Amino acid sequence: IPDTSRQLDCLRQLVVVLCERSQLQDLVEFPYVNLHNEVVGIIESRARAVDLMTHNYYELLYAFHIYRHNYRKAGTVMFEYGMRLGREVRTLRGLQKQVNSYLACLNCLRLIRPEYAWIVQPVSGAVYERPGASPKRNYDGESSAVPSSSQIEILELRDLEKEYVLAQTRLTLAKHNPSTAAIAGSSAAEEMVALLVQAGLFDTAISLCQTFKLGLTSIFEGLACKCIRLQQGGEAAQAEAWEWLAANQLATVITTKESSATDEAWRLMISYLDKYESKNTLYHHCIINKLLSHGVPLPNWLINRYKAMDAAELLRLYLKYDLLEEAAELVL
Amino acid sequence: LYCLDVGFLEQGTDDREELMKQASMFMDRQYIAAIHNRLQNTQPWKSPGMQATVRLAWALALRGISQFSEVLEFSEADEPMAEIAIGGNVF
Amino acid sequence: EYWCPTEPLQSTSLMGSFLGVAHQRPPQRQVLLSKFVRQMSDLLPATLYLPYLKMLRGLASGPQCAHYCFSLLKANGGSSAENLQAAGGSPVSWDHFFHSLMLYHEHLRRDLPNTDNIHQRHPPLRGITQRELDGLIACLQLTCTIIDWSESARLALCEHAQWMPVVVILGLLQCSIPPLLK
Amino acid sequence: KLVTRHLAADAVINENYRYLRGFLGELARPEHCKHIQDWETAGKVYLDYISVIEMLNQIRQDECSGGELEKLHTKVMSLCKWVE
Amino acid sequence: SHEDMIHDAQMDYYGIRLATCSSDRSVKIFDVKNGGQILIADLRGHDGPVWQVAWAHPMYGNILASCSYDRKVIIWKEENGTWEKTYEYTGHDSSVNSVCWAPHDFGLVLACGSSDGAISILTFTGDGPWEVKKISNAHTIGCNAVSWAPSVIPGSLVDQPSSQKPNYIKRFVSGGCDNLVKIWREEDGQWKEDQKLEAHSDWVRDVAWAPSIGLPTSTIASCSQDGRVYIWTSDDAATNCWTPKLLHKFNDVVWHVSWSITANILAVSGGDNKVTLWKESVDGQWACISDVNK
Repeated sequence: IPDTSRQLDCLRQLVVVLCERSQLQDLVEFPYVNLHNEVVGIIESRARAVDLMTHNYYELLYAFHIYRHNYRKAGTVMFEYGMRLGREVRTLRGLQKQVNSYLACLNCLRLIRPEYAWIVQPVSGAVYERPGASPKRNYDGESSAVPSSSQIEILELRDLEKEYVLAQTRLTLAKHNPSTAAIAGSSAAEEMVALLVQAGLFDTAISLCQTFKLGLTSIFEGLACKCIRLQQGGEAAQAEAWEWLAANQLATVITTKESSATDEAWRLMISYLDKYESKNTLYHHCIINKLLSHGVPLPNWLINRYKAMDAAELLRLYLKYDLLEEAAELVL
Repeated sequence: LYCLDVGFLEQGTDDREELMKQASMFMDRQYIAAIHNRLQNTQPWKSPGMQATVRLAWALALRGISQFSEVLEFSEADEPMAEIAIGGNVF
Repeated sequence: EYWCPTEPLQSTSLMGSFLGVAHQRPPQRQVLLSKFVRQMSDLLPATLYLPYLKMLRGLASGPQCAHYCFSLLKANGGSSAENLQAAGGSPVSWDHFFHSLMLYHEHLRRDLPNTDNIHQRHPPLRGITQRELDGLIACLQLTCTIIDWSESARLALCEHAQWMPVVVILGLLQCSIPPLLK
Repeated sequence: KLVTRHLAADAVINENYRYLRGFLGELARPEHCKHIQDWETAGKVYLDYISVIEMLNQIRQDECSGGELEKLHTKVMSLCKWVE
Repeated sequence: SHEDMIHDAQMDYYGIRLATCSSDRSVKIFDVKNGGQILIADLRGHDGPVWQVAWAHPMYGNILASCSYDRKVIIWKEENGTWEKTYEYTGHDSSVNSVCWAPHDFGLVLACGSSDGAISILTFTGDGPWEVKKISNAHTIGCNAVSWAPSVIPGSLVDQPSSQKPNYIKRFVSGGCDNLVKIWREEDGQWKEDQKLEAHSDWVRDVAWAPSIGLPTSTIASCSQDGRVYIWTSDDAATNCWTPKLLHKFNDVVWHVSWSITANILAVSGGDNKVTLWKESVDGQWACISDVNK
């Protein structure tokens, strides 16, 4: 067929009758030459006119892009599909679909050439289902890409990584309790870190803080509070906190028959300090203040380590708790 | 209140215009006109608070129909109705 | 249904960039209600100060309702005389609430012969102004109702070993205060 | 450095064609180009592109114009070299 | 906050940022608007008590320098309202003391003055690396303070108010604890002996050059440890004649002496809890107008 008008008409007829013929695998089986852009535009126009999530237009577009080596188009198609899924379903299935869409988009962004390090994202919409019935399926509109209104966004990689980290944190929060999905989605990084600390996920909270480029002061305060609870409680406290302490990777090289929550927390703190040094020992002062607020003497190993690593800040902080004899023997 | 309330939920399918074109209540242009004429003539309401409440409810219904539906003929008495309501103390 | 905590632009589940329909999107009525709530939270009149606190106390009935009200008052971040404490406003943060509490405690200490010293359960000798006392008791009742309806606030505020509000509140209870404050 | 680092990109992004053309007409004086360096290699591309776009719009408005299309093709094939 | 003692506290050229360097192990910079204050920056990266500080001009680059009691020189640069790492030097004979940039008439050359026995001058050229100038065998006990001297002062060269542009070369003074005062001038492509003088046999605290904006007279007010003060005045051409004259002596521990931004008022701070604010009168003499308590 030579004329482009009849070519586009036949392409539209194909895209109309294939939904009933159930043979939409020809574009993936044999390569489409001299008509790839035409069929892509036809499928895009059909998806913008009719259908939403019932048909597999976005899946076919992603498959065709993967077959013909197209990463940015597959990524934006998956982004549009995730947007449609979020507009349709909003519960647990919608959350799972959003997480899968974010994952696939991050994969399409990472699978690009190493010479590139950016991506573009416009706005779009969908409406209607089938043009062989009454118009207006639902009360909703579409979105048009306007460059004057800053509709087109330029995304790098760190923003997508932070978005996926927030998505996985919301997924973990929903798995812990499936009733605060909107709360986890509308909350901030500090609120998510506080929730993870209150639940008992110190490793995930530290990962969240290091991804968001913040401070581990809240996680360290929570760990100090848990350690104080372990020191002040009997065997019941140890047995109750073992379930939350074993999830922090307690694979240290120590002696045998070491079934003590106190020693486990001590080794966990030692490993944390050895694997992630403090900025300017501010976390040390934070832990010292947290322990002085309760009124428990510092452990001997930490006392020796602090005596070997410093000397003045201890005397400066002792004035908060009014320790006379300790500072006296220290200065002596 | 439940008799006056009719709803406003739409549908999520293509074959919905053929079902929404056969509306009720609003198709009776004589009943709404008679109700508007009676409310303009103002029945002898011995309770000022109840009269203000009725006027405010009618103004709210008219404003909702004007901002949502469109099969109406007149809807400009909402401001004087609200003025009469706030003068007669409905709350 | 009154005010959505996630705003008309839903954060959970990525959407598009359009707003002006219902069902699939927050309706125009919900958008107008959210805008009116935002305006009332940004500007609080002195005459509507106490009525707004009563409205918030009434809306706090229910766990999710109290949690949404707490999120709203936490997001309400301003700095004005018509929005902070007296002359209209609301407790914008627990830090501001503790600052107001410590200011009232300093005022009570200045009124009493003793300075920075607690007392025992004695007959009241409060010298704070009536407006400040009413605002303080209203904020206290609002916070109490909010936490009692959404116990999550109790456990969120309990983990405060460095701030220590328990010592301050027990000192205020031990000090000479009216029976309603007690 | 300020113009060649931000102005062309911002104009291309926000469709600031009027401001871009005004700045180009203000900076296209021979003294500035003869006094500053790297201009004939940085801003000359944008100048030629703007001139080509303007002449193409004028040709599309006036239908046929071979006298302008010749200069259009000349400037286009002259610009098709500084991509390196 | 600042619960401990506060050393220096400088302000931005416009009056927005306030950099207060104290020994509280925290450098907080607030904001200036509506008479209030809101914390906007929290910098911390020193190992000891932070001492002096010096600002710069935004036309040449928003760069700050901080000295501490750790023989470490720390330098930050401002980008998008956030200060990050720039140049970090460590290792000296003693801890660094004074630190200041050259005026805008010269460039952005930093001066490092400390009781190390030598002089290490840092020069910022280009947009990356820097240069170091080392001068040894110049102080027996060590340096103390370094005060820059602009070339826009008509008191040094009698040729400025005549449509003649003077030379823009580096010139400053130094008064270490080596019982000798000295002047440094960038001549012969490097640094050597320019003009030395002997007026003490102990320690000398600091010095202050007069940044005159329209006064054709270059003055330098010094301050030592034993309350000694010297007022070196000059009003000649080419070569100057520093006169080691005296004014109001003291017996305590006079610390700082600071000139106004336009060479108008002198502020002397020591151990008397009084900052005598002197000022040149219309009769060519000195007069004190206002005081303050410490």
